Amino acid sequence: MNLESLLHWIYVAGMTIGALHFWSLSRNPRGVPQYEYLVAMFIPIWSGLAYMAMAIDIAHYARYIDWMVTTPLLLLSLSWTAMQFIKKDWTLIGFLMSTQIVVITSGLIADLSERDWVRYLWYICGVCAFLIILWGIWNPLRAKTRTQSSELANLYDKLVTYFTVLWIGYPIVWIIGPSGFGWINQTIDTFLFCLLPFFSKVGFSFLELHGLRNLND
Amino acid sequence: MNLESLLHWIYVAGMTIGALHFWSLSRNPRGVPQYEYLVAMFIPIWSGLAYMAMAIIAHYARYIDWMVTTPLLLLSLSWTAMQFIKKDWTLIGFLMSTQIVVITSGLIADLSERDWVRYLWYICGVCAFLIILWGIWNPLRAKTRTQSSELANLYDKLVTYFTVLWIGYPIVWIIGPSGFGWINQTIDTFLFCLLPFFSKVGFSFLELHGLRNLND
Ligand SMILES: *C/C=C(C)/C=C/C=C(C)/C=C/C1=C(C)CCCC1(C)C
Ligand SMILES: *C/C=C(C)/C=C/C=C(C)/C=C/C1=C(C)CCCC1(C)C
Repeated sequence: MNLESLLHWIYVAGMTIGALHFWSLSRNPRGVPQYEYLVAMFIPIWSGLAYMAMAIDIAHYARYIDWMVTTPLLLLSLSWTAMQFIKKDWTLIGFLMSTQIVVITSGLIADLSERDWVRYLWYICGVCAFLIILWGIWNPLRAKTRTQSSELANLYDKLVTYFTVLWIGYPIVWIIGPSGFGWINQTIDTFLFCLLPFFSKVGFSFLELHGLRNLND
Repeated sequence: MNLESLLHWIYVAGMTIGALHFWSLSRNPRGVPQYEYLVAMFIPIWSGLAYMAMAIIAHYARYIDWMVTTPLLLLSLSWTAMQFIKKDWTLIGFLMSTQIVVITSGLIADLSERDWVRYLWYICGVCAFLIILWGIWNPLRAKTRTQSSELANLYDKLVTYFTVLWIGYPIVWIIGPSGFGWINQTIDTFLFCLLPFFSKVGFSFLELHGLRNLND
């Protein structure tokens, strides 16, 4: 077992404990609907299985297949929270989910590219889609909370802030590592791509679910 | 000049004449707002330039064309569906983004070494495309039911035409060198010249003349 494998196995253990936690919470719901629990549970399982694949073995192909599914589901969870006590705006949800899939596919195309100028344009394409996500979660998604209580609005702000900080991390780590400028080697890059998603997948959903449970009482 | 190059140049001239026509119509608009003309003009210009580049993976620029023109085509279709009502921009964005997923999936599929990987990405693109088809036939179609039956009937003809052509793309892809290889690159190129002509000039021609005739 090499270092990358070990980091991946640790991440797999992390996902496993978070999903069990979310499962445990789902059994004593405290006013939180089951669909929120189930998505919160599915995210780390999907990511867990993708990382397990890498642990058993372009580099880290499975990382993209993880993101293909987990990142729109994370936006779904964020969107459910913003609209917790109102009608769910499904086309807004759909907008955010699909735009986020463009970010990931752009990243993958970028990483599959042999010419540097092409690689970076696809990266920029990914960043642009990501900027639309950030505009989306800070403006129209955020305005949905204004018709609801300030407890919910405050919870959202905390969640969207935590969400934003972590998500900005991905394009940065991508571009400083072997896929981009090569300022860091693959093993350190893998390490950051374990630490960052643990907080995005377990950390975020943990704050989401506990926030919603305390808000209900 | 070889055969594909000639086909791409004929396509360029096709795009050029379509773009001039729509520009000409915009000067006597008949109640059709300028933004609909401008998108109708932009589509074949973008496509023409991508094909011009090709005339001067195989056919990369074909995807870069699609990256832009297919969501713009969905923008036009949407504007038509909501011609005499408030624009549902989140519905528009959903269709536009989902359509970009179709194209990026298509490209990733075409970039894939392993066959099983190629085909899964193809399937993913087909799934996103199925969601587009559901979108244009259901929530987008429902927008027309609040408006006049003349508009509703026009949309019905337009969405049918739109749907028929768009189904051709995943077919032409899979039967050519990117898929099963039932047809060579030259014939594949020929189809990828015919189909877009009808999707870009044909559809916008029917959209614009349909809306103008509806207003009188
Ligand atoms: C659990 C995993 C998460 C939340 C991953 C998020 C990943 C991103 C926000 C990736 C963004 C990228 C760009 C904005 C530019 C292209 C490169 C990507 C895919 C790393
Ligand atoms: C002017 C060009 C147009 C309207 C192109 C449309 C292209 C498609 C609808 C392509 C669809 C595909 C799939 C559904 C599966 C993946 C392969 C593609 C990209 C050919």
